[PDB]
Amino acid sequence: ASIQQQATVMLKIMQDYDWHVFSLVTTIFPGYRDFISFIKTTVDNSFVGWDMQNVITLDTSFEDAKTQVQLKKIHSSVILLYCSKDEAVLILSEARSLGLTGYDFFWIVPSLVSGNTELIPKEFPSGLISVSYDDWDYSLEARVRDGL
Amino acid sequence: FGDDTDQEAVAQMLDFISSQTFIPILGIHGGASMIMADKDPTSTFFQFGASIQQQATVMLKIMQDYDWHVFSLVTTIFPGYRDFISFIKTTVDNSFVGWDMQNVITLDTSFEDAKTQVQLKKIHSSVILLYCSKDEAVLILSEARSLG
Amino acid sequence: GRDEGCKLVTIGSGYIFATTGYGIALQKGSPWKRQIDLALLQFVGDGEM
Amino acid sequence: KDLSFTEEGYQVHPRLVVIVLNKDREWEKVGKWENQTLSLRHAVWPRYKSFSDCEPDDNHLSIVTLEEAPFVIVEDIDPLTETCVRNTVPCRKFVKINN
Amino acid sequence: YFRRQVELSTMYRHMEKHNYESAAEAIQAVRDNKLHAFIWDSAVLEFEA
Amino acid sequence: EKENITDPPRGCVGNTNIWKTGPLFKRVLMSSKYADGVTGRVEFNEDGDR
Amino acid sequence: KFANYSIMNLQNRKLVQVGIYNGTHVIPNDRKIIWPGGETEKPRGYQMSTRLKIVTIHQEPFVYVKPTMSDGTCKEEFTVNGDPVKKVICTGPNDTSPGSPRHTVPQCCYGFCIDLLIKLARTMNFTYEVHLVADGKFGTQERVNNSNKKEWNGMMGELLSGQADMIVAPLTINNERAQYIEFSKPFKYQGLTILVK
Amino acid sequence: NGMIGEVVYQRAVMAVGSLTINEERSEVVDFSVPFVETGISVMVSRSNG
Amino acid sequence: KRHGSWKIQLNATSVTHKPNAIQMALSVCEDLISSQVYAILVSHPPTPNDHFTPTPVSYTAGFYRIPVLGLTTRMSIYSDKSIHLSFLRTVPPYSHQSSVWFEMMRVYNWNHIILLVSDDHEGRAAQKRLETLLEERESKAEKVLQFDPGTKNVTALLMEARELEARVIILSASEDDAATVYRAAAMLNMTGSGYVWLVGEREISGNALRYAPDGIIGLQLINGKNESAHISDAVGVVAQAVHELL
Ligand SMILES: *[C@@H]1O[C@H](CO)[C@@H](O)[C@H](O)[C@H]1NC(C)=O
Ligand SMILES: *[C@@H]1O[C@H](CO)[C@@H](O)[C@H](O)[C@H]1NC(C)=O
Ligand SMILES: *[C@@H]1O[C@H](CO)[C@@H](O)[C@H](O)[C@H]1NC(C)=O
Ligand SMILES: *[C@@H]1O[C@H](CO)[C@@H](O)[C@H](O)[C@H]1NC(C)=O
Ligand SMILES: *[C@@H]1O[C@H](CO)[C@@H](O)[C@H](O)[C@H]1NC(C)=O
Ligand SMILES: *[C@@H]1O[C@H](CO)[C@@H](O)[C@H](O)[C@H]1NC(C)=O
Ligand SMILES: *[C@@H]1O[C@H](CO)[C@@H](O)[C@H](O)[C@H]1NC(C)=O
Ligand SMILES: *[C@@H]1O[C@H](CO)[C@@H](O)[C@H](O)[C@H]1NC(C)=O
Ligand SMILES: *[C@@H]1O[C@H](CO)[C@@H](O)[C@H](O)[C@H]1NC(C)=O
Ligand SMILES: *[C@@H]1O[C@H](CO)[C@@H](O)[C@H](O)[C@H]1NC(C)=O
Ligand SMILES: *[C@@H]1O[C@H](CO)[C@@H](O)[C@H](O)[C@H]1NC(C)=O
Ligand SMILES: *[C@@H]1O[C@H](CO)[C@@H](O)[C@H](O)[C@H]1NC(C)=O
Ligand SMILES: *[C@@H]1O[C@H](CO)[C@@H](O)[C@H](O)[C@H]1NC(C)=O
Repeated sequence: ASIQQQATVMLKIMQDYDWHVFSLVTTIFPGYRDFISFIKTTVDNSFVGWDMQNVITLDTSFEDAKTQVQLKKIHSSVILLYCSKDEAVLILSEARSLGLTGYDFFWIVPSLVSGNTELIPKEFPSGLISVSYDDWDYSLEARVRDGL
Repeated sequence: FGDDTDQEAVAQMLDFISSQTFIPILGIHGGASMIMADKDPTSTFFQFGASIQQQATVMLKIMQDYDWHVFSLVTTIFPGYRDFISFIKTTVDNSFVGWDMQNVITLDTSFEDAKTQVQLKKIHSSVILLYCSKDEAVLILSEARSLG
Repeated sequence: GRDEGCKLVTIGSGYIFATTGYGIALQKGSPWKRQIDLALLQFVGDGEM
Repeated sequence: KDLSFTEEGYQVHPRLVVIVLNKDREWEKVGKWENQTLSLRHAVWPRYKSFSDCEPDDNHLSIVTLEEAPFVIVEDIDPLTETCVRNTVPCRKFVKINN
Repeated sequence: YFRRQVELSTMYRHMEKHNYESAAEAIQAVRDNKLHAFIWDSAVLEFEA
Repeated sequence: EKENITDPPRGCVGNTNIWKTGPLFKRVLMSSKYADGVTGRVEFNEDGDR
Repeated sequence: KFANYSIMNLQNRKLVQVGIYNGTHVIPNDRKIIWPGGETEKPRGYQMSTRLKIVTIHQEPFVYVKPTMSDGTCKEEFTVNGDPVKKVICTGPNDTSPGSPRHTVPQCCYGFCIDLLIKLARTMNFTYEVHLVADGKFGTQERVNNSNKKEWNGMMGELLSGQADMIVAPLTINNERAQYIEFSKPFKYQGLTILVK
Repeated sequence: NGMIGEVVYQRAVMAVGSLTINEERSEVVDFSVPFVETGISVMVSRSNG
Repeated sequence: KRHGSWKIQLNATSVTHKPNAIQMALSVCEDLISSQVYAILVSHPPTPNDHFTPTPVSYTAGFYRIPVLGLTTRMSIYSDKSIHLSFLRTVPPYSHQSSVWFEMMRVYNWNHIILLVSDDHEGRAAQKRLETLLEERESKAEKVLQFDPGTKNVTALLMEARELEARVIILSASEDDAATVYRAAAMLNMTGSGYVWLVGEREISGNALRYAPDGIIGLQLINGKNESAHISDAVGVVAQAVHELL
């Protein structure tokens, strides 16, 4: 799927669950300016009246000094993280260390943040919301057969 | 006796002399006149100065004359601090002004510049109140100049 | 206050009636009760009610 | 299977998969997607009280009320976008099939 | 101006039925008793009164 | 001058694990401030340009 | 941290160990918890408040205060419905402290809340004593001469000092009074208005 | 039955909506402070006259 | 032995009693400054001086902010970090006994308590700790009392406590004040049934043990008077802290 359709599906999930207070946290991991811009336009397109906390942008590897301030500005419910897989592990480990993994603090990430379903790393909350398409039901042999 | 250094415990030593020699001793200058915490009725030692509550009343009178209502309070465990913070909390509880008191920044030990930097970057008020020793205040002001 | 026809001006103002209020039912011994009571008195104590 | 392509090399109708994590360290397949609309299996969202080891959650208050006109105005969801307007709150109403 | 407002969404859900093209449509509709109310600028309706 | 000195290994023989101090070395390249040069005062901006 | 302590009993000028205490847990031993009175069980020393101290303010629709007839007595008078006015021998000051120097006498109190209190005494079996408040105020969070601390005066000040037991008055139920004491459910639903001519 | 049955059998925490105050509810649950002065009344025919 | 192959060595310095506390502090500071010490241990409980003042040693060490690890006293004037700057210890004060007394409230389900303290210095800290314990349950005591020791007509306050509706008597005083209030309690019916007597360790020593009512419940330290093993634990704490600092 595209990043635009996947963001549309994630905002459709948020529409179905009415978690109107949210945030948006990104690193410099690619496909991010179009992602943030699509989210900003879709909030501007919405008559729902979403509550969007400002976009947190992470530059490089953390010293846990400025990034700690950027993570402690987060007080919303849904946290939208867009980074790599190892950076997702680092940010979730920091949020677990800073206590930012509460029951209010939801986490919705796309497939490229989560990655493969064949390997699941640590530092993941039981309830980590994600959207991917690496289905074990629709088999890989069916995928390559459809490609052929 | 008038001291030239910055040690109030000298007067505490003089307090022990007031426990032993039973001589009325007047602290004149410096650490002999620097205010200690709590005297004794068995002690006949006396200083020249005001209590920390009276100087707090003077500083809050300055803030009343200038209407600098949004303020903070940065305190270490340097002594005379529980009565000072308690006096400020009761003055906020006895306020027709409506003093916007930001919560008390606390310092346990010398700064690690890891968690103390977080407590310093929570300051968003106008008046920053500091109550500590001399070189600790020099380090905190150098940190605040470093942290902007 | 929403009547179509406006033939309804009720009997007095609750003179000879039950004269109760509306409240929030909690469990017998819930810790929320004092906080909910203080919150309701704050909501009345500023005109927001 | 409508496996058509866009101008940027993306599937027109892909298979959107919505998963979460359980306490058993497994990614549970929860929601798929139709040709246009989202398919959600769990209408009642499970709260997942234990995201981690030490999480005492005593702030999820189960609340029931009764439909009365001057206090509890209950309407259907919007037919256009399937959305409660933001000055309202969501709810669920249990409706049986027949008697 | 009613879309920026935070609580008048009921009027937005009501007026979506009869969004008219021109003001003369609304003038003729209230003239033929099709409407019951209409929101408009002041002095224009002062002239049309 | 800093710690965690790691090296990009022989990734062409059986290695797919990425170099973890990649963004660290890139941030070192970001803070490259100089006042010497025949072309002039060279320094990288937030976009990594002159 | 976590100080092990010993719980000792004095059994007729003899120290007897009757328990221990961990960092957070009390462990009683197999000894007898000997009390100076009767049994070894715990004395539930919370009396059921047989005698009560009732304080009120001079409220004309609620508390009629009238001086006695001859000496500490109340005349049994009737209403328009033939109801005997169920009075009570209240004890109160005459006027304010600049007004009256020292004159605190028992007089006759009756009216609305007195009948409410007599209905309450009909409900549960208890005794009571009706008295009045020293000043003429309900009670506010008001400054005192030192300590940088506002305390309470009026009926609340006399109740929180332990001089009273139960305020029977038009209690203006707000957020400030509820933070310190518990309340009852309101017998009267009553708002605010403006008296003009 | 109803909200009282949901709170007493503890399938809910509290009831927010309009709820009267009587003896049996105070037996089984605990009310909060009242926030609105709501008794009962009688609506009749009450014609012009 | 087990703290590694670090090249540090140790040396001892110990000073005994003198009647003149001025020359006590003089010999102390002569032995502290000329030796460049790190840790100071005060170990004199059975002093004939009834003032019980290890103050000037801790005040001399606090002149350059050197932590004295005392072993004897339990007063709030030594428990304070304001005047005594870094006078630490491994002995608990009496105020934490109130926490144990709060645990007594969790033993017998007793809520309404009455507090009687003769002192004012430790009494304010005991009142603060007890009000913290009551705030943990969000309740209050019925009556608290602080006064001036020495007099004998505090019987009227005990009769006002008789006029109250709880029988939980919590007491915090020295030996002579406890003996005075026990004599008043015996002369005013207060040693009968229903009364709740729960005190510390100052009320079971001397004549306070003599005039105590039969059936009183009190607290006692464990290894409080065993002082050699207390020295051994203190030296272990000090040595591991010094190796961790080095
Ligand atoms: C999916 O495709 C079918 C035809 O194959 C169509 O009838 C259906 O409407 C599509 N689903 C939706 C709801 O878009
Ligand atoms: C079956 O459903 C229909 C409405 O679809 C209606 O008759 C009733 O709700 C059910 N039948 C009965 C008699 O309960
Ligand atoms: C179904 O019908 C019966 C007929 O008496 C009625 O009593 C009952 O309330 C109805 N409800 C159920 C059980 O669905
Ligand atoms: C290297 O970085 C890690 C975090 O990625 C940090 O914990 C560690 O202190 C650094 N270097 C070492 C081995 O001290
Ligand atoms: C600035 O321009 C001058 C003239 O060309 C030359 O020094 C160089 O190109 C540039 N760099 C600096 C800062 O000198
Ligand atoms: C204190 O006492 C018991 C028994 O000695 C011990 O198991 C435990 O560590 C403490 N209490 C608790 C937490 O059970
Ligand atoms: C009580 O006050 C009234 C006020 O007029 C006064 O007449 C009366 O003498 C006072 N009672 C006495 C005897 O002090
Ligand atoms: C009076 O009160 C006592 C308790 O002191 C109780 O036993 C008795 O039943 C009461 N009598 C009546 C009839 O109220
Ligand atoms: C002290 O309190 C009294 C109470 O009446 C008050 O009148 C006075 O203004 C206060 N201030 C002084 C003089 O200390
Ligand atoms: C240890 O200290 C003493 C002074 O207290 C002095 O003789 C010398 O520094 C050392 N001597 C011994 C006994 O090792
Ligand atoms: C202390 O004072 C009172 C004052 O009346 C007096 O009766 C007695 O001497 C003492 N207390 C007692 C035992 O009543
Ligand atoms: C209480 O003490 C008095 C003496 O003041 C004595 O006469 C009386 O018998 C005692 N009562 C009890 C309950 O023993
Ligand atoms: C103190 O405790 C230790 C613990 O082993 C014990 O050996 C010793 O006998 C006790 N008392 C003395 C005499 O030090």
